Amino acid sequence: IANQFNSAIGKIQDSLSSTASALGKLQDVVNQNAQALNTLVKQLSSNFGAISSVLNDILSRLDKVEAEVQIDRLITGRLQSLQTYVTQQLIRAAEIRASANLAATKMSECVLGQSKRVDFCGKGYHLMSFPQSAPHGVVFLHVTYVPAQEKNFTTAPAICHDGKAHFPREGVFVSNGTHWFVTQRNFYEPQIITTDNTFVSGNCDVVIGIVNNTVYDPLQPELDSFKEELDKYFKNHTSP
Amino acid sequence: VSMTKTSVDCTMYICGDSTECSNLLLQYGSFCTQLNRALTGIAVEQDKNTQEVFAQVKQIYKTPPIKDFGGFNFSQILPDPSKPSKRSFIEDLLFNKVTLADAGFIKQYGDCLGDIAARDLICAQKFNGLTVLPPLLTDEMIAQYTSALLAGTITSGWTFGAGAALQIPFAMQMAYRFNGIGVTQNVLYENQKLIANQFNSAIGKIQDSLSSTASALGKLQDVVNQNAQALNTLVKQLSSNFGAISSVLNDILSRLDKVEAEVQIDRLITGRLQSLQTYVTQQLIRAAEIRASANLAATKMSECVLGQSKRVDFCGKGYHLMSFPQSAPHGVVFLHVTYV
Amino acid sequence: TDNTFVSGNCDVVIGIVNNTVYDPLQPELDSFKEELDKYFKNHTSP
Amino acid sequence: SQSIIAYTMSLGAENSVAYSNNSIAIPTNFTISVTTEILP
Ligand SMILES: *[C@@H]1O[C@H](CO)[C@@H](O[C@@H]2O[C@H](CO)[C@@H](O[C@H]3O[C@H](CO)[C@@H](O)[C@H](O)[C@@H]3O)[C@H](O)[C@H]2NC(C)=O)[C@H](O)[C@H]1NC(C)=O
Ligand SMILES: *[C@@H]1O[C@H](CO)[C@@H](O[C@@H]2O[C@H](CO)[C@@H](O[C@H]3O[C@H](CO)[C@@H](O)[C@H](O)[C@@H]3O)[C@H](O)[C@H]2NC(C)=O)[C@H](O)[C@H]1NC(C)=O
Ligand SMILES: *[C@@H]1O[C@H](CO)[C@@H](O[C@@H]2O[C@H](CO)[C@@H](O[C@H]3O[C@H](CO)[C@@H](O)[C@H](O)[C@@H]3O)[C@H](O)[C@H]2NC(C)=O)[C@H](O)[C@H]1NC(C)=O
Ligand SMILES: *[C@@H]1O[C@H](CO)[C@@H](O)[C@H](O)[C@H]1NC(C)=O
Ligand SMILES: *[C@@H]1O[C@H](CO)[C@@H](O)[C@H](O)[C@H]1NC(C)=O
Ligand SMILES: *[C@@H]1O[C@H](CO)[C@@H](O)[C@H](O)[C@H]1NC(C)=O
Ligand SMILES: *[C@@H]1O[C@H](CO)[C@@H](O)[C@H](O)[C@H]1NC(C)=O
Repeated sequence: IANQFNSAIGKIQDSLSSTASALGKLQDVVNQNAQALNTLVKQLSSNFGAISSVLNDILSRLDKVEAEVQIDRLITGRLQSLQTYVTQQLIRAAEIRASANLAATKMSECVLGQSKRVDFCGKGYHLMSFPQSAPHGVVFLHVTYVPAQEKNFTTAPAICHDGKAHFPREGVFVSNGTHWFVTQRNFYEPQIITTDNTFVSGNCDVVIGIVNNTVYDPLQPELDSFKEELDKYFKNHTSP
Repeated sequence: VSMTKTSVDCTMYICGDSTECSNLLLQYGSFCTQLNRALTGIAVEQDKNTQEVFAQVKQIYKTPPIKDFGGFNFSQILPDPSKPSKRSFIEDLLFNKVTLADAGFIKQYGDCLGDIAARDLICAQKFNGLTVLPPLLTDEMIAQYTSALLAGTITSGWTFGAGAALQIPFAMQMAYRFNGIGVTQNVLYENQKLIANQFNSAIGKIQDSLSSTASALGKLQDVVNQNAQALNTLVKQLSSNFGAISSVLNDILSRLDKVEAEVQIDRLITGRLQSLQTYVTQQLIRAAEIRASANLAATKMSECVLGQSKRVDFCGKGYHLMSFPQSAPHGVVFLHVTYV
Repeated sequence: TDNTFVSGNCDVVIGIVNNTVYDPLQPELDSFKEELDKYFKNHTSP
Repeated sequence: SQSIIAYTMSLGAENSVAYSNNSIAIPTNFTISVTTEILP
């Protein structure tokens, strides 16, 4: 598990060293804000119907009666250019807010915790996450258990042993094809079906798909070896 | 999950069939572009929203030919190969309730001129440079992704989200679910025929409800209504004079020389361009409401469909067992199953 | 004793009540006492 | 020998799950996967 984590962090360094487009979400924010400031500068070139775009070339040429007609065109178009910019920036600030409130929620739930929410911290079962800073952003390294090498087993919902139906406490019943085991429902580690692995409920008629097996009792040979202790003390006491 | 992608040619909306107007609109510069960038940003995001919600599996799972799910009858929510699109019975109900406008799928004069020129708002829109673009994923591709999510759910439980799809018998999956809500797995198996009959009866009420009440998809039809009302308001605004001698750009040029016409035409450019900035602002604001809804739908796909949720009332009222996604026009419908 | 766990004496819990907790090992050894005692009874006879 | 092609997009690899009323698949081993997520 340590060698897999160390190897998986190695692929983060190699990926970030190798592919150019990895931070596309953050560079696209810097690109949008720079494109908006550049569009707002280029809009100073627009005439809006005035004799020039340049505010001083009007005042170089026209008196206070004619200039006010040209200057009010430039005020009208420039002021419309700022209202367009500030509206688009107020709308973009809500996209960044929504992303920052998600990043604060992933900081709380993936970094400060462990999350039972499916696919909230990458594909797999969440173990933990490590935050990393980036320009105008955060990067989470989400660590996940992913189940890898599955085998097919025959399975049953319950076991019949004593006219009684047995169910796993924690786990599932599986058969290798000849024997029956309990195992945990996330990793194949088979165990003998005991009275400690299982609980009883009801007779064997009500469960659809139930099968016959023998449930070991951990107390039974612990008293049967106490019967062979009892019976040998009786055998020896026949002799005097 | 999405809304109609629109591309508006502001050069054709404002200066419809005039070079004289077009040469005046260049004095406003980037205004014609910045609107195309804004609407392209919205349109590109509709494909993103649809992929964030539906493309949550990179394998297209399919259902076995034998349907032994322990008595649970999914035949109303699984595909129907008899149809020209592989949608389920409940999905074909959902597609009948919402009446789309201009899905982008080709126009060819015989469907707009003559008879179909007169009783048509979509024609009046398209003739003024307003165009509706098709989604990247067709209603067949959304139904294949939805079929993969649903076939993964019934055959494999949560495990197809966290790794490779591991098979599990359906009543064995439902036992794990019951344990997830703190009800012991023997309560399922001792009641399995009742629980199956209750699920089959509860899915029967989904078909009956969607067949009976008109207003069920009101959230999705109200998105189609808002976008159509906006495209119609944007067309009606070509009728506004803004103080010019006429609303019609050609009736000015039919009557006035280049000195007098520029005074009238700049009024129409000023009001028309203000009409597009109002539309594109309102569409940028609506696209954020749809984004917020698509990010919720992607979160319910991940947490309700690909999992089982301990979050209270996140997947209907009751203790969550599982959910089945169903496609709808510009949306997703979840059938949340709950122990009450 | 399999359905329950013990903690502390009966003075500290507000609202606690009296009942009898069955021990699944007790009759499994009491039937082993009647096995023991009948082996003793039979061995009185020789 | 390069050219621009146009095609119907694949949604994913097609896969029948090996479902049966009495069969389960259980993982005998696991991968610990570390994955980057980037947010503005
Ligand atoms: C299914 O799993 C079973 C449990 O692991 C397995 O049975 C086990 O098989 C080994 C031999 O391969 C037995 O080992 C004993 O074999 C002989 C018995 O006389 C001795 O000489 C050895 O020293 C050793 O004690 C296990 O005892 C046996 N377990 C049980 C409970 O019978 C099955 O073979 C597996 N079946 C398949 C199809 O894989
Ligand atoms: C799961 O539910 C399905 C829908 O409730 C059900 O399918 C339905 O089955 C009945 C009986 O086979 C069909 O009844 C019709 O059968 C033919 C149709 O040509 C006619 O001769 C009959 O008079 C009658 O109209 C339903 O039409 C059919 N419904 C659908 C939508 O397919 C399944 O049988 C259920 N699954 C199980 C395992 O019970
Ligand atoms: C838990 O609630 C179940 C219903 O949600 C219930 O199942 C219902 O049982 C009644 C009888 O108690 C059935 O009533 C019908 O029974 C026969 C026909 O099958 C007729 O003689 C009756 O007049 C009546 O039509 C219900 O049909 C049945 N419903 C379902 C969905 O199975 C369980 O019995 C309840 N369990 C407990 C422990 O209370
Ligand atoms: C499982 O399916 C087989 C048919 O493939 C059937 O004969 C058998 O009775 C089923 N068992 C259960 C418990 O459903
Ligand atoms: C049997 O009992 C005698 C006492 O009478 C004791 O010395 C001896 O060790 C015992 N042997 C066994 C096998 O119990
Ligand atoms: C419960 O309330 C009753 C009065 O209704 C009171 O007499 C009794 O002592 C209370 N018991 C506990 C354990 O609080
Ligand atoms: C008592 O012991 C004798 C051996 O001396 C045996 O034959 C008989 O079956 C025993 N009876 C009982 C009730 O244990």
